[PDB]
Amino acid sequence: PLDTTWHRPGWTIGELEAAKAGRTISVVLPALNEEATIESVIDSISPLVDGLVDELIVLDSGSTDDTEIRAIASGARVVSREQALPEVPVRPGKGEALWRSLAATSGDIVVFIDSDLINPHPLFVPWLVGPLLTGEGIQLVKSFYRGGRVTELVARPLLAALRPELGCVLQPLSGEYAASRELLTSLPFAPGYGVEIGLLIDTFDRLGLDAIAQVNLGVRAHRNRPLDELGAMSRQVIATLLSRCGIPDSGVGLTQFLPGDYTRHTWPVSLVDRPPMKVMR
Amino acid sequence: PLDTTWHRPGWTIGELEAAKAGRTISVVLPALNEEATIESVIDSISPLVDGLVDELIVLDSGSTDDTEIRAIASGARVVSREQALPEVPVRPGKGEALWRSLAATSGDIVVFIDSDLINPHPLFVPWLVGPLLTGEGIQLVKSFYRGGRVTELVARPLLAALRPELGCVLQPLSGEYAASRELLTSLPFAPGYGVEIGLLIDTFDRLGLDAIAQVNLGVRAHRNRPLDELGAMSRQVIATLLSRCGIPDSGVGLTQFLPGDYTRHTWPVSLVDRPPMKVMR
Repeated sequence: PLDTTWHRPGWTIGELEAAKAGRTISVVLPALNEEATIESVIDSISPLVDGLVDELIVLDSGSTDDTEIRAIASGARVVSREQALPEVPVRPGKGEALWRSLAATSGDIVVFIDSDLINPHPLFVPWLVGPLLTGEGIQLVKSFYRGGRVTELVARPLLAALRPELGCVLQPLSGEYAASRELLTSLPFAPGYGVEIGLLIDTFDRLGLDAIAQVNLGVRAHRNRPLDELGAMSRQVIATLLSRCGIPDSGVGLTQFLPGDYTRHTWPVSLVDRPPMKVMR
Repeated sequence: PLDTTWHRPGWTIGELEAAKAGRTISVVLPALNEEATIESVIDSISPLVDGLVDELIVLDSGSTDDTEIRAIASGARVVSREQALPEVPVRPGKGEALWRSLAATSGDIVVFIDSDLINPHPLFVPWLVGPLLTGEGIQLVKSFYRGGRVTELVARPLLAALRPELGCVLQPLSGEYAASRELLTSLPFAPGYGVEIGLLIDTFDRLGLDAIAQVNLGVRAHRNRPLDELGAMSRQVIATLLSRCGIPDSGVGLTQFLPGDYTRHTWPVSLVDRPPMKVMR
């Protein structure tokens, strides 16, 4: 489209390493109870360490399963939310984890990869960093791939309504993306599952489409979740999206009625972003 | 909740008929290519005709299958969009059909039932009209039942964000509902799949929750559709919902990229409501 899109990447690893030119690369895997998938994800990236990748961490976000110990056994440095930034009490949600991870990394470039991926290609990271290394003015790279109910029913239609320029983004909510530290530390971080959409919209509003690229990763598999759980995610995405569009959110959580006779449950929603990590230094 | 909710209805048909007190009841089944389900729906209601129900029509919305002939063979009066209101050229979408149906009916009370239902209970209509007949000040009755991806991910979360008072509505997009002619002819009709949500929000804004009821119909089955198709529906629901909340919609249709290599397709969206049918008389 009007967006820089690689529908098939082809840089070799040696070219990319050469292109670093003193710049460093950190990789962060946020993880909450992903014991089943975490090892395969770590193993897919660790051969790059001390070479193309200078740093790899798992940001453990309060797991109560064997996530941390399995990650350690895969040679990964595991960092709790508390260790990333101990002077600041921990809030729940993904955005907190990603924001904190900036304080636990040092790379000029930062790559995020979700830890719930089922057997990810070992070229995910090179493909994401390609445009940052060989491009001009690129500061953010989003992935896409080949059922994404929230993406196609919520985020993309809302983008069409309120930021149609971002209509060309195939996977705005993708947990796999890369960006410059300079950008990331200059942006606020939305709470919960709002974090990705916020970064995308803020980036666009600030630098326009020319600073954004997207790359095809092929076909990704993962643990599809419960509708009930995607309600809360959609709610936070909506809250975050409306905010960027200058629209006031009620702050009222989604309520759900579960049949058993029905019982009612209300999920939390947050209207508070974390500020740019820059202000913390 | 704060809403009048019958979690199990129990009026007998003779009580309801008595309660009519000179008021009449029309039933409308909108239909676009529903040949597989239309007969069962018609048959479920026709025993009520000349009794509780004074009038039953199928509003054929441009079907190219055997919908019309099968409906006729079930003893139903079939009315095209053109026959309902021939002086006015036809627009596409559900809202046009429902709006036009007001000109093809005469009942003081109007009941809508979707024609894509799989073997609906013959008590749907009595259950919906109950609160209008035996209640006070009720002008609109919505159904609910026991996976509704658009309802739980789009409409209910957006309602929480922008009209949290309607959070108690379990099925805001339900195609099965009943209302007074006086109300319906005083409201505009949103285009496409926006029609239900528009009527609900307009009703609430104008008369408040006390004029709205919802009733449990048990468990409904129907033809679940393609994500791609629910994209356009969500888009129109969003457009219609934002409008009622005073928020400008871009008017840009949802675009989708279909793998084959990808191909791109853009779906139509409409920001034009039909005005109250009253102005047409």
